Amino acid sequence: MKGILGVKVGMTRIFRDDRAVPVTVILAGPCPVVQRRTPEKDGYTAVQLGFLPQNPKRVNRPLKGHFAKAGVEPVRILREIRDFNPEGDTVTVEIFKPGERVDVTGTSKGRGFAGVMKRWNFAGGPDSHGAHKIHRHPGSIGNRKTPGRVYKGKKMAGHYGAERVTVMNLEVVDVIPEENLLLVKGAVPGPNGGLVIVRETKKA
Amino acid sequence: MIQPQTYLEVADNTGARKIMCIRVLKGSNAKYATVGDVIVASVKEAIPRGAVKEGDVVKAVVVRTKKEVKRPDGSAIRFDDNAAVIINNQLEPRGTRVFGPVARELREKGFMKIVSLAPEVL
Amino acid sequence: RHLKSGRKLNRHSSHRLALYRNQAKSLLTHGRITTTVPKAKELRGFVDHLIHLAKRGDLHARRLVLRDLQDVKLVRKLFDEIAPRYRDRQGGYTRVLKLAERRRGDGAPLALVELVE
Amino acid sequence: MNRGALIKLVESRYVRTDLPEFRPGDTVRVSYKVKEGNRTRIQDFEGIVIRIRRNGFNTTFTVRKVSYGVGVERIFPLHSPLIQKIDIVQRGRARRAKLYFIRNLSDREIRRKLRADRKRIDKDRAAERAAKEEVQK
Amino acid sequence: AKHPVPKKKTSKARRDARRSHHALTPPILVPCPECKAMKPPHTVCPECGYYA
RNA sequence: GGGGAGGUUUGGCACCUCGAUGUCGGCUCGUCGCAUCCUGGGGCUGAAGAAGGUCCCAAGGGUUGGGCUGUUCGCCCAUUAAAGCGGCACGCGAGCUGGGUUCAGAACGUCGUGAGACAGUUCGGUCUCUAUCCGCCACGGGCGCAGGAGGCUUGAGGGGGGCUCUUCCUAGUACGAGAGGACCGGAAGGGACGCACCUCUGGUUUCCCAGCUGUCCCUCCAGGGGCAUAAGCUGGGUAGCCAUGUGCGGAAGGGAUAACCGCUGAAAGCAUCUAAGCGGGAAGCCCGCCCCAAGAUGAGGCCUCCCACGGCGUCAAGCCGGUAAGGACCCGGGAAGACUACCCGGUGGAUGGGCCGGGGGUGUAAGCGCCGCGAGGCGUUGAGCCGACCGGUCCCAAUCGUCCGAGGUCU
RNA sequence: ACCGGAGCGCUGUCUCGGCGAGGGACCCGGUGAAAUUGAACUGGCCGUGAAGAUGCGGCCUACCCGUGGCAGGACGAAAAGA
RNA sequence: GUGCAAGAGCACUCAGGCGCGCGGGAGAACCCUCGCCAAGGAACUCUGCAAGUUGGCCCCGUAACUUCGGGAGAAGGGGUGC
RNA sequence: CAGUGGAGGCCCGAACCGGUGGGGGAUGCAAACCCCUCGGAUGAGCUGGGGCUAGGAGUGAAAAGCUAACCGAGCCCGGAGA
RNA sequence: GGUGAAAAGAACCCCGGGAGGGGAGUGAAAUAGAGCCUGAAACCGUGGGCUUACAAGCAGUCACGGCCCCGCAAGGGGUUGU
Repeated sequence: MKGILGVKVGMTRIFRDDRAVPVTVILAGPCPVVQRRTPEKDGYTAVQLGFLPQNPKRVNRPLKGHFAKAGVEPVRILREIRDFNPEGDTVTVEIFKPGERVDVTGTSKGRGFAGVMKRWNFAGGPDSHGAHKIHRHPGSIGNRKTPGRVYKGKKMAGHYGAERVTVMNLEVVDVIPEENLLLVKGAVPGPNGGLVIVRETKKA
Repeated sequence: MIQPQTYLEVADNTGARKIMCIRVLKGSNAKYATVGDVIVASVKEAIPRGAVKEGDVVKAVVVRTKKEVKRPDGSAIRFDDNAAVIINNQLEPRGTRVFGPVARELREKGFMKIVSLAPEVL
Repeated sequence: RHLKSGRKLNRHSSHRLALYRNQAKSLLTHGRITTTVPKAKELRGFVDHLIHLAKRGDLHARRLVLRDLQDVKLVRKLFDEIAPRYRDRQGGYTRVLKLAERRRGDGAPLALVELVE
Repeated sequence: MNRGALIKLVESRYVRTDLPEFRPGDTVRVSYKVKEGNRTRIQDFEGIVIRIRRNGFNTTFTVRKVSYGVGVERIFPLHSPLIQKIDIVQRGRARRAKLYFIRNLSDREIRRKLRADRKRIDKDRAAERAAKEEVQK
Repeated sequence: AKHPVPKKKTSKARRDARRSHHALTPPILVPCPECKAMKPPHTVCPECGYYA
């Protein structure tokens, strides 16, 4: 279960042979295996990658013992790829040959406290012949007496975005060891300058 | 993008000179159609003693359109009118000499005679 | 959800546009000005443009700054005093110190708009 | 990391150079690579440029002609490996960036709205035939 | 008056209950260098001033 | 001719409700049921193949756009895998409509001397800004989790998802007299819906750029500003937010099964899918996927950092000021956001504002010169203007500081 | 400005919605109402009960307190049923 | 007062008089009012309800029918600035 | 026939008089309002002022409309503590 | 409708622009201070004792326990966890 972290630098498009491949750009600047997880004394297996260098100024936290324990320059962020044990060093982009397909998680664009019409592509009402106080309204929510309650999780107006999301089976288009960049297929959640993990895919 | 109600032309010496869409053959419930897609449609005008008459419920393939297709090569293409050629159910174009620009797509959809006969597939 | 961009204001288009101008005029007359944190923070930017514009000379820039302010005699005060004192200083032609007294009867926060010296 | 933009210009190597300058409002053709079955063409697409929109890479102009009675508008990325030539065919005084209006009067009304910049032409015939003498002798 | 209205007087205990977070957090201040007087943080206040 | 089941139909009884339980139909939002419209799995067949008939299993998902009609219904039209049926106060009027219907006007046929009347028709006809409680969708504050901290996680338990067409190879082979035409496995496309994305396409883009009328105005010419909407008007538009635009997903596979097909095999010298034992078998069930998640009061785990009393309480838990890790305050701000919360940052600083460069948008500014009686035109000019985007620069602004926070019960 | 049927033009009526502007909404300061209200310490289901229960029974899920929203229920309010 | 065929119309503006006796910010849903929109163009819906198109003037030209007035601004179309 | 001529419960459109359609408003700005649209606009026109007609009575281009903000019979007092 | 036996109606000082209080003083009484005798209930507050953040409700009631409280003692009250 390979796995590497990065960010969302931005996206454009390329041309493969003669056809156009709309790509997005991920950044796997060398990642330090910060701590691992042996069932021997953890309960499972997983390697926590750290990311993005950091001046020992905000590192004043007891994390410094933690890095100095793993002989790791003090990063700014770190998470766990599941059951991904490489070797005693650090993971580049060398992990993903061009062509390989990747699963790509990420946190979505926060669309404030959004409306039903937005959240759940609801229908709301007619811009036209009556009511003119429901044109983006939800409609009815329940029934008469029985039941007399509302279904736990009835699609209603709330927050839309800022949630964990994954998008999968993506063709890694190119990989730039020379400067640690990752080409994919374009559609990847989160804004630019956005943190995102990427791992080998679920196909078999 | 042609949808049920849309006024198409007639890229050929078929008889009809203007048809409205009736249903998009595409899916079981596709929203629209485009060049290379077929639709059941109604004839809303025709030259006298034409092979087709008015009111004729026809099957017609789209040759041109007012919403650009996207070429896998990042390019595009869009004409000034929504057009059609009427077709015998084997999907064979009913007119003899077709005329009016058409879309490179048709060449990948089994419709040779339309583009063979056609003047400029663009 | 809005703001993903970047800017602020309350008032309609042509009001606020005047607002910044009726503040510029005062700013560029009294030198110190004391409104509300927001207006202040906005005045900030606005005038900085003009000042930096008046750091340039040619009659075109003048007419361009004369396009916001209106008194042709005020603009003279600009190209004939202010900016000349802002040579060897690239940008940052203003300062917004926030005061610690609110307005009575609307608890409005206050501040200062100073031509930095 | 400090260069969110320069990272995609690291990608930028799929970018052309030989292609001529061609601001919007002059007739220019562009030989295009297409597939007639399983071979390759050079489809001569000749028309007036109706809109260029810029973006370094993936920046697109859009030409426009009148193929057999009816009008058309193909799109063209400025950096697509599917463009052999692109011989412009006459500069044109435009006076506006996005000239969509020509849609509703392509005819002997256009021929009076886009004369020709007898200005850029000067540069051409000069620079061209004059750079020759510096490349011949 | 129209449509929605209270079905029950609010039990005092529930009123005084809804008040929970009414209380107002007193202003944050700090001594200043200039004078021995009290100021809000990041604010220029009388009996003192600043420097440029 | 008999026996039921259901409680969708027309009724029956008049039990709750007449100090009020708003009736039809549609829109929105659905949810549930299986007696299944489709897709998956079977038995039989009067099943060659293809196709279809009937019974069985099976709600997981799906169940079209119009013509008419107030309609539900149905008829028709073009499709479709299918265009399912019912429950939910015939779901849903403190959600919307108000066509229908049950008001006052009006007329028609009609009964009535009549005034009027008609489950007969026709035109018109006032649906109430403010949610207490429950329920619901979101967000917090307090406390809790028997040292106090920062970071990363286990996933009990939930939710989401689940669809499906066409075409080419295998093969024109089994099949069939032929027409027709497969199992099976394999491969490429498409609809619809979902999730995210802004690169392309395409919308907005509110003062980004220019063009224009009228007017009043600064200052007379040129140059400009106000107003014409809360943009005067038209052409055009980055970022952002966006769909028609781009990527992805529905799986694979493991296991337990439904109907069903079977091995061995008694009771019962045979036989039997069964009573012992075993194997195969659905889009359904359980994992799998995605998201939620230790208020999982059963409050978890992992790594790292701080670490005795400093004073009253003898005995008891406690109580007081200072502290450690660190947290908070405040300020500067964010693709975070109603508030709050969340996140980066705070002079060790690029955090906004400014300035510059680049991008991009507008499309040759102003001024001056040349030509024309002139409106103009040409150049100097891709000029001048130039939000958001991509970077840099300490000029301006987050200066200074306050508070809080371990002393670690017992077996 | 009667009621009905159709055709052209044109359109956010619709497919299908999107973005934007302003006034509210929302947060702070001043001001500060209302119908209603037996009392409340007011959850889910299947029952049950005058036959449509937060209040009975069994079972289930639920830490305390709120803020912005929805309108299914409290046979919600209103008017001693037209 | 100026401009538009005219005007007590409209737009701006004289003299004159006002900024409507709560303000500050934030820029969620949702309501109002408003601007725009890809392709389609009544598929919406009880009904093109609404909105939108069209509009001013001068000119060309104008059907049925007709009570010989009308129908007429039928319809369609051209010009407008400097 | 042309000219002159300037009739009309004629025509477009302000004032003025209306209130058609839709939207808002619904403890409203308002116990009938606001905006967009719409109708007449030399007549059976609109309107100021002074005057007369009223309770089974008046007025009524007729709705049973109006008669001091609810008129199939006003309001107040009274029989009346029907 | 109500001070008081009598205005003896609070000099002066203090904070405060005022209102209004704090001392001093009048009076037997000022918690008789001026809409003021008496001062009830709802209702609003401040301090203290008990009590509550895994808990399901017509709120009460039996039972026991803890805490707090008057009492030599036995006991009585307040609260309320199960």
